Amino acid sequence: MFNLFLAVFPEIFIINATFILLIHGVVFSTSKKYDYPPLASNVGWLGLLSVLITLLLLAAGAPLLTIAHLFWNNLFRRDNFTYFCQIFLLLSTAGTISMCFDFFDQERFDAFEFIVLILLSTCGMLFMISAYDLIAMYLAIELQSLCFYVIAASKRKSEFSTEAGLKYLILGAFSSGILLFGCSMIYGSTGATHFDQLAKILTGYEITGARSSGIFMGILFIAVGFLFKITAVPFHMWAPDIYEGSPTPVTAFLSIAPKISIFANILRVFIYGSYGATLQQIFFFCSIASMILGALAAMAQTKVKRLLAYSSIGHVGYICIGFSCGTIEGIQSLLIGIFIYALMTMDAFAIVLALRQTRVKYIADLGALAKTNPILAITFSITMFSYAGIPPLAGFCSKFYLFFAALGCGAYFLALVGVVTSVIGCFYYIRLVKRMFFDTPRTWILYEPMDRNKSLLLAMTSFFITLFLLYPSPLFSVTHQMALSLYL
Amino acid sequence: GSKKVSDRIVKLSAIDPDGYKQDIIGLSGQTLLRALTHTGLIDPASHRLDDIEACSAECEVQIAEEWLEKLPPRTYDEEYVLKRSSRSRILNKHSRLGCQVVLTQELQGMVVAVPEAKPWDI
Amino acid sequence: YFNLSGLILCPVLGSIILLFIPNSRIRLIRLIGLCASLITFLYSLVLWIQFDSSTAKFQFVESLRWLPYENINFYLGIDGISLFFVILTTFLIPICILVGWSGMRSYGKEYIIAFLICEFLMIAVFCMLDLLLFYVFFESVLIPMFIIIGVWGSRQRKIKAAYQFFLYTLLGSLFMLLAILLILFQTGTTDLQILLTTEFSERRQIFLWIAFFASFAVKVPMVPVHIWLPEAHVEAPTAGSVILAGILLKFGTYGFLRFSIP
Amino acid sequence: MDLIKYFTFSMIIFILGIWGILLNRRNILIMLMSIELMLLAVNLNFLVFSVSLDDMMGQVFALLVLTVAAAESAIGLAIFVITFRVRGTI
Amino acid sequence: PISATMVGALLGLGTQMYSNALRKLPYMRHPWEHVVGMGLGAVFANQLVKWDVKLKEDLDVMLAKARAANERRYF
Amino acid sequence: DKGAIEILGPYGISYTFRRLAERISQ
Ligand SMILES: CCCCCCCCCCC(CCCCCCCCCC)(CO[C@H]1O[C@@H](CO)[C@H](O[C@@H]2O[C@@H](CO)[C@H](O)[C@@H](O)[C@@H]2O)[C@@H](O)[C@@H]1O)CO[C@H]1O[C@@H](CO)[C@H](O[C@@H]2O[C@@H](CO)[C@H](O)[C@@H](O)[C@@H]2O)[C@@H](O)[C@H]1O
Ligand SMILES: CCCCCCCCCCCCCCCCCCCC(=O)O[C@H](COC(=O)CCCCCCCCCCCCCC)COP(=O)(O)OCCN
Ligand SMILES: [Fe+3]
Repeated sequence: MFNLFLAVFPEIFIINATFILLIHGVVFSTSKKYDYPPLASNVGWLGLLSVLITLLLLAAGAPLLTIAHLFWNNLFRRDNFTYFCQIFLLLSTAGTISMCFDFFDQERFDAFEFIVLILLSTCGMLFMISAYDLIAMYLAIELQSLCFYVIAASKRKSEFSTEAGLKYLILGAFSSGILLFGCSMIYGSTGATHFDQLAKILTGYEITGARSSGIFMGILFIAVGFLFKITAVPFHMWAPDIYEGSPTPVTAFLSIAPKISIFANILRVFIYGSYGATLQQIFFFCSIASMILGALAAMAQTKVKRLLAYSSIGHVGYICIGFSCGTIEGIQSLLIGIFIYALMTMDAFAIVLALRQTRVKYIADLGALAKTNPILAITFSITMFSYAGIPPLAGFCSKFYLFFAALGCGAYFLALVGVVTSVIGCFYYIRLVKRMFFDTPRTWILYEPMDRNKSLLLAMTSFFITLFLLYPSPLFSVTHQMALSLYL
Repeated sequence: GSKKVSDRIVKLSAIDPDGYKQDIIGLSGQTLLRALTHTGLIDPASHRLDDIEACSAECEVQIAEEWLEKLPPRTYDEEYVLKRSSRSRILNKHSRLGCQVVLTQELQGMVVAVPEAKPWDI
Repeated sequence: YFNLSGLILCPVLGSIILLFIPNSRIRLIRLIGLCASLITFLYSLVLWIQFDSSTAKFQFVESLRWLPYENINFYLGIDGISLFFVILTTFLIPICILVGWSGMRSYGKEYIIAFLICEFLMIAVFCMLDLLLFYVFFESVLIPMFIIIGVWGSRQRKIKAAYQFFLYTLLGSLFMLLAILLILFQTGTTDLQILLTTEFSERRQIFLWIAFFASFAVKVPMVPVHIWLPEAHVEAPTAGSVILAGILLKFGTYGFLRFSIP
Repeated sequence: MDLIKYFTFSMIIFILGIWGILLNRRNILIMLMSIELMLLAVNLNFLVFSVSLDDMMGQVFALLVLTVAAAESAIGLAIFVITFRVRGTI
Repeated sequence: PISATMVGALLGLGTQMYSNALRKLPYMRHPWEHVVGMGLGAVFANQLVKWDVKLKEDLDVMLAKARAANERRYF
Repeated sequence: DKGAIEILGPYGISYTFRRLAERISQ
């Protein structure tokens, strides 16, 4: 009986480690001997250690992920796609935890429950990727949504943080209601909630005889809810406001982690929910609109975080290009784009957090950065060019292969929109590089040097971005392996 | 004689929101926001840069009706920045931008009313 | 045995060495940059000597895997057409270094480093036999030249000229990239030796030719897009103009000779 | 015909919840009670479908969604409480 | 030739000195962690190559299975 | 050059994106 739980040690470990960290923090924060120590950095380091140990548990136990698959069949399904998605998710969480260490000291964020809630959200997303049922997917989505609602309003005294948390909670609850109504309408029309059953019942009757109103409506509502979750327009109701008002270490996590898991869910819904290519049209329109709106909205931004939010929306549209073209080479392009975008976003948010110790708010603030810190300016310019998609950098490979996938299915209209949006994006990305190097402001802002964690993260990510084209084979190999394993 | 700092000292009357009138000192050739920063009426950490694009009307001031004719007219950028941050999308018709008002020796005794503070941390 | 690998790695080592040298040692930076440029030029001259002039096959071929299924890979080779372009693009760099000798105390290491990266990226352009990677190194030159035009410009106009050059180059680049993608999907590979032995349908030849012409005509200004060249030429350092006039204007002609015409 | 009536009632409840979220954008409390109305409508859908199809996968889900609805209520009301304190108004 | 050990060592030394530069410190601030970074880079490069080979083998196996599944449609 | 080629070019009239990007607040 104990060996049936060999498939859930990575989750059991992280759950128990979160419990131990919570007990440790609550016991020793409210202590008289140690004069109420602000043990946020301690809990952060121990949580990073826990993440690394559960990464070791999950990665090493690769043959054991299919163990007791019949017993766990109704609960979750673990396969090669889940394995790599979960490993990438743990890596991103560890990177975010590493970045947010300096936030706890200079700004004096002494609340240790931030790390505990991050770990609980990580557990929710681990259960999300392997979820093979509507019920499990909904529960994991709600768990991570609550863990994010709580930490979005962590800055209680801040006007922006409270409003951002309120807007985030309202939007997320509305999206969850729409998704949940879609799930109810699907369950009431087919009588099944498991993905295997829901694939066997829908794969044959491909609207050949008539269009099932209930099934079509449920599919549409689930798609709409998921589109709210990833903030693809016109379902970006308050996403820029949430990104701006949220704390920067918090904004770093929501910009990366909630996207990997939700995209995994959308893929595991496409494996069965391809009902008459209905989602392919919805994602087609959503991707075009997302690229256009992100490109046309990030040029009218003077703040760094709003520009990052609109960049995230544009890259979500670029990724949804892969959804619109349903093929192995489309899903592979989608996953490569997700990986590259996550790494670039981690790079950019580490750079922003490095300058956040001096309260950077506007693009003009980073005006004379090429004179005071002439290597941080180079790193930020590299990240901006990678966002733009300049050929020599790693950001070009994702857009290249996504455009190739789009042209494979024969959608020539998507390619033209992507090209125009790429031109606009490159313009407003090199606009930032103009400020750092070419302008000569009268007043300069001097920043204090960053710490070791963010310096190492920036160095590694910048070496990845510039030198990815030389050795891109492993990423393509693992991505092609994941895309094929979605069905066999 | 010689070049004195007092030769470019602009005397101003700044009223903080609770109706107290205190006399601030500025330099002719620098922005009125800089003059307000010297005493501490406006937090220097909120408007560290005297630039239009690095501004969200954190330097908004209320110039007197008779003291507004001796100033350059508001530019398009100034109006655009003023409207968005008004929280009501309305124009006060007597509110200027601190970073866009350059002090001059003809502005001796200009009465300026500083509105209430607004959040700027993030 | 002198091959194309060493000729490309010499500027790489030259740029890496200067990357980690203190800026106070101005003499050492100039000496090492000039020595690297001269060594690269001598390497090119030696490559000329061992060049067979009786075979149409590409010589000194080198391969390095790029995609996991060897669909597209780093294929480097020279022929009687691109040999002199490589020699010229390695000869011009030491002259560019020597131009800014007196004033180098103000530019710093980022000047010679930018020129060495330029040389590394332009040697690979004339040596690539893969259509896609020829585009990758074709439009990687923008970043070093963008930095050269903007950081070390003459007047405040340097921002406008850089924007115009970059925007025109992007407009050509992506419209050519779409054609490259269409060729890759249909043919199956992007190798020049395979693309030169594939019978393209008559209808697709005009569209692909126009798309290739869009990117190449910008870099060899015909008539309607010759308005960026004068501004970029005037708003550039003395050595920067040599690169734009000596090499960057030879990309369009070489692109027409190598890909479009066959 | 009773399944039609049971579905129509819950559809109207869902529409009312969406209206309350949309119409009452000025007030925050209505924007929470409307979400709770939507959750109630969906739970009613799941229970009615479970009874109609003679399947227990709707009742388990209704019980598990009650927890999510309650936790959303708790977090939303805490966020509203801290929101009123800072800006002094709704 | 260019082995994974030497490129890994160079990348590790480069990232250590890049981290030192990003913090406004001298390049060779702590000499021991430069050696540590060289070792870690060599190990990571060797592991990356070893993983890439196995990854390609597994991709080949999966693609063979997919092609076999597709080929049965003609019966 | 300075006329039709510039007005129909990238900045004579293609700078309407300033009158187009700023409207995205709607
Ligand atoms: C970003 C820097 C850019 C540098 C790349 C350009 C420089 C060129 C050197 C690239 C380099 C290192 C990769 C560096 C990783 C980057 C660092 C990551 C971060 C570190 C901080 C890989 O390059 C080779 O790797 C081969 C993979 O084996 C691939 O060949 C393809 O494989 C097939 C697949 O199955 C394809 O089907 C097929 O088409 C190709 O044959 C090719 O990728 C390439 O030939 C050098 O090769 C190194 O790996 C292997 C040789 O293989 C050597 O040892 C091997 O070990 C066993 C095999 O496990 C073998 O049993 C053993 O016999 C062998 O001795 C090493 O001594 C060294 O030579
Ligand atoms: C990929 C392209 C190729 C790139 C090159 C790769 C080369 C291989 C890696 C080479 C690394 C060389 C680093 C030299 C070793 C120095 C390590 C010393 C760190 C240390 O002593 O611990 C304390 C900080 O911990 C730390 O600094 C730990 C920081 C770890 C940050 C990331 C943690 C793992 C996250 C998962 C990966 C990242 C995301 C990937 C998706 C130092 O303390 P102190 O004295 O400095 O003062 C308090 C600052 N806190
Ligand atoms: Fe201002």
